[PDB]
Parts: sequence; C-alpha cells; structure tokens
Amino acid sequence: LVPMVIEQTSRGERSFDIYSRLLKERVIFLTGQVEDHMANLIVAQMLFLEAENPEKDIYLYINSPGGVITAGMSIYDTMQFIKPDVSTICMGQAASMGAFLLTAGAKGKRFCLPNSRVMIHQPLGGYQGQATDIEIHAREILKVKGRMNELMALHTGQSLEQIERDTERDRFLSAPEAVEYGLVDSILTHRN
Amino acid sequence: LVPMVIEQTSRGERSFDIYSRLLKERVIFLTGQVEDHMANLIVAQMLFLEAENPEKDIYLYINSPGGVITAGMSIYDTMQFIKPDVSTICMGQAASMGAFLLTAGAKGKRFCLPNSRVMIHQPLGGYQGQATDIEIHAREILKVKGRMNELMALHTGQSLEQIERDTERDRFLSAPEAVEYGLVDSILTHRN
Amino acid sequence: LVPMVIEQTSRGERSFDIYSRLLKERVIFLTGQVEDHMANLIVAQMLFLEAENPEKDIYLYINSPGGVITAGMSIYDTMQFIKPDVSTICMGQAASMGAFLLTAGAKGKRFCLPNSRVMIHQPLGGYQGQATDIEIHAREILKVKGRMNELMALHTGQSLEQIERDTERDRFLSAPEAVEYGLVDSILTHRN
Amino acid sequence: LVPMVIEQTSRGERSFDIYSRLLKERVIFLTGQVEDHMANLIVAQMLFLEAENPEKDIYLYINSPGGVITAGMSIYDTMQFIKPDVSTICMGQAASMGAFLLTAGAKGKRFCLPNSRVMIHQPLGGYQGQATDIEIHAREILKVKGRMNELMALHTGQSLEQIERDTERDRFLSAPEAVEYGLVDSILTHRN
Amino acid sequence: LVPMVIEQTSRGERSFDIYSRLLKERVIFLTGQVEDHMANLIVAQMLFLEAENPEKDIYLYINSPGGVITAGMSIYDTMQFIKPDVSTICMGQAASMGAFLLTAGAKGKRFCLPNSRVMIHQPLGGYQGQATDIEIHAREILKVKGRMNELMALHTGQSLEQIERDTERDRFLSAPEAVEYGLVDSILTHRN
Amino acid sequence: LVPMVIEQTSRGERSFDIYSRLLKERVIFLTGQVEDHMANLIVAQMLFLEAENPEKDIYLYINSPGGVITAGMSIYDTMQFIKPDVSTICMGQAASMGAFLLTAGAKGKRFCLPNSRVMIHQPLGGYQGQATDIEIHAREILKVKGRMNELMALHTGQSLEQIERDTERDRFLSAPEAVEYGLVDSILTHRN
Amino acid sequence: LVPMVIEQTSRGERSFDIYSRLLKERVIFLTGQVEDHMANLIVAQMLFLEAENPEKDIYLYINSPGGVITAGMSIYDTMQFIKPDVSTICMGQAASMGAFLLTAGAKGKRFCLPNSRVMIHQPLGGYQGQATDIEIHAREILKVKGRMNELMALHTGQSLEQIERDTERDRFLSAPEAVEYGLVDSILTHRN
Amino acid sequence: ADATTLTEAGYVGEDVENIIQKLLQKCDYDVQKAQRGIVYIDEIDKISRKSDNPSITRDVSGEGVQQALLKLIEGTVAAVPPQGGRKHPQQEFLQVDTSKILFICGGAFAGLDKVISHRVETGSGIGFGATVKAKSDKASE
Repeated sequence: LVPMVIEQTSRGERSFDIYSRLLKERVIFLTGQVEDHMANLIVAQMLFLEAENPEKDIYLYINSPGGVITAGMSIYDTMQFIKPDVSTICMGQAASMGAFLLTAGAKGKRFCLPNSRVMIHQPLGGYQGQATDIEIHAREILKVKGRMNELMALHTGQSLEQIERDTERDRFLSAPEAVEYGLVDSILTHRN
Repeated sequence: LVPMVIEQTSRGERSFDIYSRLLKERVIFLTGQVEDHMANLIVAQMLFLEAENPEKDIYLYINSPGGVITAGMSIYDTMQFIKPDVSTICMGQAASMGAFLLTAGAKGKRFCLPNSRVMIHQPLGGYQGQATDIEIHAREILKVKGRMNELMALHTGQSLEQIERDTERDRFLSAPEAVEYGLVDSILTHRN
Repeated sequence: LVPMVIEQTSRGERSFDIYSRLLKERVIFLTGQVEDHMANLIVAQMLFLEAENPEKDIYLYINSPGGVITAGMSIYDTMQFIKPDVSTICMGQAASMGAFLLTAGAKGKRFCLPNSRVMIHQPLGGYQGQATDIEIHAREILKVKGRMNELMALHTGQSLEQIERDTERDRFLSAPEAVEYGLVDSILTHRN
Repeated sequence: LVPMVIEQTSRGERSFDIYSRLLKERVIFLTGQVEDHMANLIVAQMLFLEAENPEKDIYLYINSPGGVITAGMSIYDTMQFIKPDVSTICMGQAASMGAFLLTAGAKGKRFCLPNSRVMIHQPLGGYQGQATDIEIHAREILKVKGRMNELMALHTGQSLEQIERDTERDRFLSAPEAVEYGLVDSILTHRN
Repeated sequence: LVPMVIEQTSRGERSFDIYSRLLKERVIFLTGQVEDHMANLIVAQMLFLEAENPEKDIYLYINSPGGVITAGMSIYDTMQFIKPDVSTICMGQAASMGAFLLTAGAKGKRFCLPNSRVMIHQPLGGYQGQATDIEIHAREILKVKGRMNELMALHTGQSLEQIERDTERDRFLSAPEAVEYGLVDSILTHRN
Repeated sequence: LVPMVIEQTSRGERSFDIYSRLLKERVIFLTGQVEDHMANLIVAQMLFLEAENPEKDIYLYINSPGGVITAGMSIYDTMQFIKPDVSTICMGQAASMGAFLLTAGAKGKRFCLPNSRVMIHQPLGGYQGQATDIEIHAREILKVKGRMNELMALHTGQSLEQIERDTERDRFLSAPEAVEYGLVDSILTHRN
Repeated sequence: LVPMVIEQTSRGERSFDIYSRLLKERVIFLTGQVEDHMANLIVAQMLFLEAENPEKDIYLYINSPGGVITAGMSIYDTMQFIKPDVSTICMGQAASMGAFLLTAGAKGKRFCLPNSRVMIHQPLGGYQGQATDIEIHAREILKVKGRMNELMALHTGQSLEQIERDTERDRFLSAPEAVEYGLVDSILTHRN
Repeated sequence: ADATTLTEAGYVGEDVENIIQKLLQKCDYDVQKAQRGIVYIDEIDKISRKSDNPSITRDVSGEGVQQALLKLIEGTVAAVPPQGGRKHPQQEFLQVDTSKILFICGGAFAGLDKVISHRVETGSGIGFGATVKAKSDKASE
C-alpha cells in the first residue's frame, strides 16, 4: 500500500500519493526490471516535466537489476532529447541498463550512494530456428553490443577498447571505483 | 502505479493521470503486444480527438514487439479515415505491426528516435485440421501477406518486388537505415 | 488503463471514461469472445439508449472472433426489438458470430473498413454421453444451423441454398467481397 | 469494464453504472451459472424493490445454463413471497434452472425472444460413500425431482405425468414451442 | 458486480451498496461456507445494529452448506448475548451449521421458506499424528458433538436421545417437516 | 465485501466501513492466522487509539487459530507498553498464539463466550541443514518455549511446572475450564 | 483490509488510512521481506519527512525476516544522508538486514521490545555458470560480507574480528543481549 | 420580515438595518413610537452554519447575518435610511434605538430533532463491553 500525504497550497490542502508528490518536485523513480510498460511511464513523466519547466533539472533515482535493451533506449533517447539536464542517482544497485542510464545522465550531475553497487555486462540474447535466421539475429545483438559500448565510452570517457575488455564479462564496481571509471561524478555521503 | 498530475485551468485545479494528461495534448501511447482490446482503446482515442479538433495533428508513440494483424488493421484503417494527420514516433522498437503502423503515418510526420530498432517480417500463422481447411487458411494468409506488402510499398515508396524480398525473412533496420528505406522521414535527435 | 476524458457542458466540466464518453454518443463496442456476461452488457446499453432517444440511430463497432450462439442471439433479438436502427461497422475482423451481428444491422447502415476480414462458418459443438442423448443434441445443433442460415439469407439477400453451401466450411470474405455477398452495404475508406 | 451513464433531472445529475441505472427501473439481470452468491444478490434486489414500491412489477432477464438447485429455490420462493409480480424475459437461452424461474413468473407476464432456446431436464447429483448414506441422498434427490415437476406442472399447466416423461432427458424447446407448452405466455418480436 | 442504490433523505441523496442498504433495515445475509472472516463480519453487523436500536429485531437470511464449527459458534454466542431478537430465515438450504444458527433464532421468530431443504449431521473432522494426540483430538470432537446436540435439543424442544439418533447420519428435513421437528416455527408462504 | 455504515450525528454525517466504525469505538478485530502484516496493523491501531484517550480501555476480539510467534510478541509487547488496559474477548476459538494474547489481557478484563474453545501447546518449528546449525536453532526454539511458559504462568497464575506439563501436548479447555485455569476471568452469557 | 481513521484538523476533518496517519507523525513501518519496491517506498517517506521538518526525528519500526542486501543499502544510505536522526525500534524480530538497519539508527535512539528477537548472519548468495564468472561473483559476495561487517562493527562498537566470528553462523540475540552487544541502546518495557 | 433576505454589510444581498425600515413604515416613520415596537424575524433556520466550516469563504448569508444581529437584539443605535435607500456616505439616515424593541425570531430548524435524538440516545460503544442499555424511543418531533 502506498501512503497518501497532504500538501499545503494557497488554494488549500490537497492529497497526493507519495510517488506523485515527489513527481511534482521533478523526481522520477526507476525501480525493478526494465520493460516497455514501465519505460513508457518514465518517458511520459519526463515529457510532462519538460513542459512545466524545461530549465529546471530532473532527477532519476535508479534501483534496478536491468532489463530489456529496447525499453532502456527509449528512456536514454528521451533524456538526451529534452532540454532539462537529467541528474541520475544510484540507490542500492545499477545493473547493465541501470548503469547505462546512470552514466547517460548530464555531465557533473551523476551521483551514487556510498554503498551502491554498479555492474556492467554485454547484452544477453538467444534465438531458436534455421541457421539463416540465427545469423540474422546474431548480427543484431553484435550491433547492439557495439552501439552500447560506443555510448558508454562517450559518457564515461574511457576508450572503446577498454570498454570492450571490461564489458566482456560481468564487472562489479563500487561507488568509488565508478567515479574513477567515469560512470558517476560524485558520491553523496551526507547532506551538507 | 500510475502517477497523478495537477493541471491548472480557468475553472480551477484538476487532477489527471499521466496518460490522460498526455491524451489531452493529442498523444496516444501504443505499447506492448497488439491485440483486440488495446487496439479498440486506441481507436476510441483517435475518434475522440477527431471530434475535439479535426484540424490539429494527432501523435502516436509506438513501442511494441508486434501482434495480431486484424487488430492492427483496425488502427490503420482508423488513421487513414480520420481527417487529422497522425504522426508516428518510434520509441525503443517497432516490430512487424508496429512498423506497419509507423510507416502508415502521415507523409512527412513520421519520426524515429536515434537508437530505435525497426524490424519487418512476413505474417506468421498456423492451422491444424483437414487438408481442405488447410487450403482455405493457407490462401487467406497469403492474401494478407500480399495486402500488407502492397500497403508498405505505398507508404515506404519502395517497389513491391523489393518489399517481398526484404520481408521474406526478418530484417532489422536502424533509425538512419529506416529513413533510406522510407519507413520514417526524419530523426529526432535533440530539441530545437 | 482506460484514459479519462473531459466533456464540457452547461453545468461545467465533467469527467467520463473513454468508453462511457462514446456511449453518450450512441456508440457500443463489441470486442472479444462473445459470452453471456458481455452480451448482457451490450443488451443493457441498447435498452438504455432506446429510452434516451428511440429515433436516433445506434452504432455497434464489431471486432471479435465469434463465440457462443445463445449469447450472440440475445444481441440480435434486442437489435430487432428496439425501434432505433442499429448501424454495424466492422473493424479488423468479424467472424461467424460477429458476421451474423454485422449483417443483422439495419439495411443501408451496415459498413466495413477496407482492410477488415469477414469470415462465416457453420455452428460447431460437441457432446459426450449415451447415444440417446447424442441424438437429442445432434438434432438441436442442426436446427440452430438452419435457423442461422435462414436469417443470414434474409439479411444478405442470397438464397438459402447458396448460404448453406458457402457456410459448409470456413469462408473468408474481404470488405469488397462482403458488399457483393450482401453482408455489408458500403466501405468507409475516408471521411467525406 | 462496465460503462457509466448519467441520469439528468431537475435536482441534479447522477452517475450510475449501466446495471444500477436499469435497477432503478425494476430490471434485474440473471446471468451465468446459478450459485449461492449470485442468487443472494438477486434476492437482495427483489427485497429492495419491494420496499420502494410493493405494487410496481419487477422484471427479470434470464440468460443462464442452469446451476445449483438450492440457489434457484431461494430466487423462486422470494418471487412468490413478495407482493410485486415478477416478470420473466428469456434472452439467449434458459436451461433447467433458468427455465424453472422463467415459467415461475407471474401468469401473463412471462416472455421470450423469438430465437431463444429453452431446455428442461431432471436434477443432476452424485454422492460417494457408504451404502446407507447413498440411500439417504438418493431419496433426497428424488424428492427434489418430484417437487420440481409438481411446481413446473402448476405454472406450465401440463399434467404431472406429461412433465415426468418430458423431463426424463434433455428437451430443447423454441420460443413458439414454449408458448404452447406453457413455459411462457407471449413472444416479444418488435416494440409495437 | 454489486449494484449501488440511492436513497432519498431531507439532508440529501446518499449512494449505498445493495447489501449496505439492507443493513440499514436490520437485514443480514449469511451466505456460503462458514469461516472466521465471514463470521466476524456478521458479528460486527449484529453488534452495530444492537447499538442503533437494541429493541428492534434483526432478520438473518441463511443460505449455506455449513462450515467451521468455531466460526459458527461465534455467531451463535453473539446472537444470544445481544438484546435484539434475531429472526432467522432459511433460503434455499440450511446444513449442520446453517441449521444450528437457524434454530438458534428467537422462539417464535424462526421461519423457513416452503421449498427450502434443511439438513443436520454430526461434526466431522480428522487428525494425523501419534496415537496419544489422536486420543486428545478425538475427545474434543466428541465433546463438541455433545454440546451441539444439547443446544439443538433446547431450541428444537426434542429430547437429547432423539437428537443423537437423528444426527448420527445426514437427515434431510423439508420445510413442513422442520416445523414439527422444532427447528423452525412456521413457513413464510407469502408476505400476507 | 465489507458493508459500509453511516453515523447520523452532528458536525455532518460520516460513512465508514463496519470495521473502521468499530475501531472508533476502541474495538480491534484479531482474526485468522497471525502474521507480520496483520500484527503490524493491530500495532498501529493500538498505538493510534492510545493517543485519543489513554484512560479508556481497548477491546480485542480473538478468533484466530494461531500463527507465528515473532508476530505475536509484537502485539503482546505493545499491549503491555501502552497505558490503556486491553480487554481481550474470545469469539469462536483462541489457539496457542490467540490464547497467549487472550490471557495477556488486563487482569479482570479477560472474557470468553460460553461456547468458545481454547487450546495451548508448545512451539513447533523445524530446520534443515548442518548439525551445527540445528543446535543453534534447536536452542533458540527451546528458549522461546521457556519464555512463553514463564509469561503464561504469570498471567494465568499457575506454577511454571504445571504450565510445562499441560503445554507438552495440545490441551483443549472450554470457557468454564479456562476460568479455573486462569486464562480468562469471566464469561459473557447475556447482556445485563 | 486497512482501516481508515479521522483526524480533527483546524480545516475540518480529514480521513486517512491507518498507515498514512502515522506517517504524518514521522512513523515509518518496515515489515516483511526487504525488496527493491518496498525499499523505494521507505526512501520516499524518509526524503518527504526531511523536507517537512529536518530537525524532528523519524521513527522506523522493523519487523522483518531480512531480504536483498542491495535494497537494504538504499534504506541505510538514505538514513545517513538525511539530517534528521532515525530512531529504529524492533517489534517481533530483526534478521540480518532488519538488524543491520536497526543498529544503523542514531546512537542513543535505538530501541527494542523486551520479547523481541535479533538474528545476524553473513550474506547468502549463489551463481551457476563457468568457473571464470563464478570467481567474479564470489569475490563480490566476499567483499559485501566484509563491508557489512565493517559497518556493523562501527554501530555496535565491537571489533571487526569479533563480528566476523559471530556472523560466520546464525546467532540469536535477545533484547537484553542486544544491548550488551551494542545493536540497540535501551529497552521499552512500559510507558513512563 | 425574512432572515434569508438579510445579508452581511458591504455585500449586494441586503443589510440588517432594513428590518427597522420595515417597522418605520407602519409607525409613519416616527422613531419615538418605533422604539416601543415589536419585531418578528422569519426563516432564521437558514442562517445557521452547516458544519466544520473554516470560514475562508466568508459566509455572508449565514454567520455574517448573526454577527450583525447581536448588537441589534440587545440594543444599539442604528442608522436607517429614509426609504428605498442603501447605506452610503450620504447623511440620509435615521438614528433608531432597538433597546426597547422586542424581537421574535421564528424558524423551522429542520434536522434539529436528530441532534436532540443523538444527545438523548447517542449511546456509548458498540461491542460486548459497551453500554447499550439506553433504548431509542419513537416520539413525535
């Protein structure tokens, strides 16, 4: 059950769900396995906030174990299309897609909690059928792997060759290690 | 959980769900597997917006892996029927039906995101029973295959022969490749 | 979920569901497998509209693969009973039961989209038990077959002999072919 | 999703579901297999309407493939117990339990649509256990059979012997056949 | 679905559920299998009505095949404790626990519909475990049997020895048979 | 569904569910298997009611067959913590955990219905794994068993040795037997 | 079902759910298995409360058997970040993560009920695959184990080596034992 | 007169001093005898507040009318215009004292019986331990 909170406004008191109340403050929650349905919801939230104030910065809390690539690209392209700088924060963990979206945030506005755990790996897929069809699908995942590695190098700043070697197998990076790699910019230990 | 947003109006404050708020701005979301129920919902939104303002243009955000053909034709026929031009934007991906609806948009108003993935294939179906019944259903699906190819050639602008060759097996086209093929017109990289 | 819509009236702004809003305009959606529960809902909608304005026509949008005969027959008798004419429009497809309701519409008001597929077949059923019981159920379904063919001939205008031969096996009819057969009257290609 | 209808009066505008709007007009919908829960709901509607007005007639629309006998008797006894005359209209079909409730309606206020199918059969039951217990349960179902036949004969007007022979096995009937048999009084074809 | 109803008051119209509307008239519905959750709901209604008017009687409509004994005893104890006389009514059927609650009603206010079927049987249960545990549980169910028979004899007025013989095996009692047995006071043939 | 009730009082009329209405009167329903979620809810009601009037008593109705021990201690500790005296009443039954909470009530304010049953037994649990881990878990449950017997002896007043012998195996106690044992203080037969 | 309560505010009366009412008083409930979805809900409540009043303390009630390590870290990092002091309380039980979050509370504001239990154990995990990837995942769970033992040592005040010896296998600590160990500061026996 | 027509000062509805104006008509606009007159006020029930109102709306038809009548009933000098006039900075006013003027406010307080029924038979508690000894009785309004 989601709790309801009261907001005091000039017109009068209004009741908001905990997630809607934070949405009003330009906070979007990315949680759980990434998929088409939740991704379109995040996309709608981003576009809605852009119209309200395209100058103020949006925030995207990321606690997810990853998911579909296509659903994630919709969020990534939306973050880059809109004018507001999307400030990504990592809570708990950020897997392949959560990390790709985390590093996709605006330069200087990417953060991670001290005990968060980031992980980056190559795409996962499979196909059953004729040899001809297998070749077709095999080339796509390779292109997706190359396309995702190119973008990671652009945001993190690491060379494309280094990203390939590190992304060949699951690599776990702590919050300080992620700062050196380039996935994040700073760590939020305490409120100053 | 779908978040709720507040819209300021002359009458006063109004509360809308994130999807309904965007519907007010002539935005329809096509997400997930295409089927009879979701298609009828999209049809109802197109007709509703036509009455409100038949001059303004409607937008359709397609992120789907495809689905039933009959359900898609209900959407396609509705788009061509109504006077408003329907602008199709591909987010994440657009499979066989999603791609057919994507290219079916108004000439010049079809868009695609940079990291989107478009795939077009021929219809797939199956029937179990007597040989006589097999001949009936086998002829019907072939007719649909020809009909779908004829419509894609019209929207894309490619020859019918070329479409048959390319759609014989799954073909994946990126956003720039789709522009050349004719499925989409331009790419929305950044807000201008 | 269903998107809410706002309707402007003399009293003020009012909120309506997408389906309920269209119901106010005498539009009923027949979607999915025909069953007793949904059929009684359609029947209730028809009776309600008859009371509001028995002179104005009613528009039934059919996109379904067919279903139970008893449930579908409760809709047919309701359409003929009420004074207002019931216009039938086929979206996507209209199978055996959906086609019977489609052709059962008011003469001159039956319509079909250009890419819709209309399939008609004979009733199918089964029973398990004693030979005496099988004889009872076999005679009943055969009587139903003649009843449906008799009514289909009346609406389409074709002879009973032709309907019996054509419906002996699954027969798929396109929107133009349906016009010649008599299942529908005109094709709504574009709004004029 | 049941649609919502608006009732407009001088006092104001009220929104009701389609089923509740018809309830104000003394229309009760009997749909699906008969059971204790659905039957209890129908009973509550009869008592509520009796309190509002004990003189106005109550309408009952029946479309059901029979069900539990005990649940049906609650509806039947309630109809006879309350002063208002309960009219019965068969939509689609009326099996063993539905037919018993159909013919149980007030004399001269029992109707059926032209294409409705009415089937009557003897009770069905089973018990597993000791021989002594079987005799107890077997005697009970036979008493129920004789009781149901006596009541059906009273409403239909046929002799008890004729009802026993006819109900030994499934006996499908049509709307015209039901009129002569006595299950119904008239057929509603067109509003005139 | 539960149909809502509207009531007219001087302060204004108020929407109520069908069951809630009848609760205002001191009507409680005992339906289905008896269990802890449903029983607690009936207990809460009995206490609520006692506070509103401890002098006005309460009408309990029973239609159930029986259930847990502990849950039923909660209802039975509550009925005796509250000052209002609980007028039990048997709709459809009343099994072992349903009948125990039926006969528990106030003397002279126990009714049964003419076609209802009452049934009384001894408690049934089982335990798996060591012989010592079996002895303990067997003693408890036998005590429950003696306690229930002692109470049934009190309400019915029959001797304890006669109740034991009749309850050894399932005994089906019609409405007239129950009157002479003492389970119910009279039959409700009509409102007048 | 739970039936809604209204309070016709000054300062406007308020509609609440039957359970919430009783909560306003300082009545908490403990029903079904004890678990963390239901126990947490009861804790909130106890803490909530304390704020309005710490002097007024709180009533707890127990019809539970027992459950987890940890969840039960959360309720026991809350009852002893708060200032208002918690009056426990047994409806239907009170098993091992329900009985522990029943006897835990305030001295002189523990009641039981005449036909209610009570049972007390030692804790049951199990662990699968290494012998070293088994010793850890076996020691833990034995400590819990000793702790529970100590508290039960305190409330009931019996010696620790007597409680240990009686709780070795399931012991079923009737309402009068419970009074002698000390689990409850008196019985509520009829309202005075 | 969750009950609803009324609050007597200056601007009339408002209805709140039992959990939302306590949230208004800076009380958050952590119950059940820890996971990403519930953890993101607690984080939202902590941030919302900080905005309302940073000086006032936030109360957290932990009755849980543990869960995902990453989800718990999101809660732990959030507590340390926010300026207000989070006062943890243990009701029923506090397993590995529940204990880690319990001891994570502000020094001097960690409490435990007298009959509560605590359990601390090392992390649990597993992976299936090649030897190379097994070595990778094995290093992280070992690193997570060391990180969790370092933080627990800080709050408890015990040496790191001592925590490792105890956490190697499941350990059960009573409320007084936890005080000596350092997991909690004091016990809440009765209100003073 | 009618209380419903009366409204708080400074609003388009009406003013409470019109009551004296109506009385002045009968007395031939003679304040001396008017001071010894009797007044009747009908439909005073409509002036009551409904419930739990924060007053942010600044209710005029209700609470505002009561606040103005307070000084009038107990007795205070009131400026009454000559005839068919509204209060304004003009000097067209008549000083009338209501100290000796009796007032009889009559209204049909619909719903007051339920309030009385509550207090008399509100009862205490709903459960087994509650005191439901009080029995609701059927009595005329």
